[PDB]
Amino acid sequence: AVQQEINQLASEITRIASTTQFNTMNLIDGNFTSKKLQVGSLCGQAITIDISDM
Amino acid sequence: SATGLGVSGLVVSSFSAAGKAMSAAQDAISYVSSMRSKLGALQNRLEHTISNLD
Repeated sequence: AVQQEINQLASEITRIASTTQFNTMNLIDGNFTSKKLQVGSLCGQAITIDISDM
Repeated sequence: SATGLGVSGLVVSSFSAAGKAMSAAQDAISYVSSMRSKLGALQNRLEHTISNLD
């Protein structure tokens, strides 16, 4: 009876991981690596957004 | 022309090529600024030449 909830909740963690998106890209599946924001007026004034698999 | 200014085929489909497009569009602003500098200084000659010939 605990294992029922510990399996359903672990499925919910992976549902959060594959389901949460911005602009249709997955954020926290671990494929949001090396995604540069451009935070100034010139070629290559980046900030890098990196997220591990959740 | 867009060829003469190097803005023929600016590609913006990734951070790297979109920064290469920013570099070209800023260089083209610098090329059109220098061309309009020549036409500016040249019209300074002619307003002086008209003031002289008259």
